[PDB]
Amino acid sequence: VKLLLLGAGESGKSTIVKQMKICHEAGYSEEECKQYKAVVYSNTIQSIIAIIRAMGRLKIDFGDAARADDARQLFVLAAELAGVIKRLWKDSGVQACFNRSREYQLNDSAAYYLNDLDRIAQPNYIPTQQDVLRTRVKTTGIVETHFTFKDLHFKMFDVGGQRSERKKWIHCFEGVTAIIFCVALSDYDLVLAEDEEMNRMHESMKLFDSICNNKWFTDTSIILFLNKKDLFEEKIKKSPLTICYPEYAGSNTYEEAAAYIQCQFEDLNKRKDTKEIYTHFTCATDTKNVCFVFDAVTDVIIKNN
Ligand SMILES: Nc1nc2c(ncn2[C@@H]2O[C@H](COP(=O)(O)OP(=O)(O)O)[C@@H](O)[C@H]2O)c(=O)[nH]1
Ligand code: ALF
Ligand SMILES: [Mg+2]
Repeated sequence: VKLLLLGAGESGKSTIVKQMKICHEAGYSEEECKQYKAVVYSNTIQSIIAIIRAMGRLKIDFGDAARADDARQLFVLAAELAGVIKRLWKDSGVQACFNRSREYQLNDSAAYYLNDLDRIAQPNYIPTQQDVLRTRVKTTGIVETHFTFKDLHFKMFDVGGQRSERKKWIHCFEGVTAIIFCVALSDYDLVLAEDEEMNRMHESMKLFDSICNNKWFTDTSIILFLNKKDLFEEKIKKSPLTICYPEYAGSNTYEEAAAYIQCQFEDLNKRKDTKEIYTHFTCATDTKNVCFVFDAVTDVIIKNN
């Protein structure tokens, strides 16, 4: 079996791969985690530094004037760093800005790491499976991973999903059993990182429409993962799906919006009466899910194949 993990930038592709090693292989060894210790430490800082650079751009102020020394020592250091980062994370000014995160770029896992700060900052800190799932590394190029399942030799190819990487795709097309197209549900109200005047989700719909109907997959199963449902569930509550879809006349319910974004995506499907779209909703950082949905994923291919 040959699967292709296609999607836009930060849609969750790489986080779905990590989940394959956890459901089908023994989930990350204590040293295999320690290897991501530096990346965690790195995501955390970049996360906090992003907020502080954001406040000054949006002209937001702190809550206490003691954030000068903290945010200043934070840039100089670039172990008191922990406390320094801690104090910052609390401050009303910081938090107030963290909400308007949509207006700029912030690591999805930012809240995660900074909330588990004390644990993460302990000398003998050995990152957990989840900590490794949460990490952020821009994928550049093509990463291959082979593994077995219900007897099939799976060869999963995970590529970078960005305007600059989307060209390296054509060579991993011919032999391809099925592909998983990951969509970040929470991208409805954000804009591209390569173009500021491009709704992150419309970009995904352009890509999906392109892949979904590309002739090289007339017989390749198309799986749609509407990833980041957990972040989507927290964002419609304070943001209108109208920002992405002006025609959207339904309610601001995680359930209705989600059943619009879905329909939106599947309607782009040509080869319509001769091809089905297997849509799911996922939370890539939740092993329970990724395997429950993947369990169905393998099953559908077993039917179709
Ligand atoms: N909260 C949450 N974060 C996610 C989810 N899927 C991925 N992420 C995080 O989003 C970031 C980007 O995902 P990644 O898989 O590296 O991107 P891709 O490889 O470009 O598709 C990583 O830091 C992930 O931990 C999800 O369903 N929920
Ligand atoms: F943004 Al990517 F893999 F598509 F890190
Ligand atoms: Mg990647």
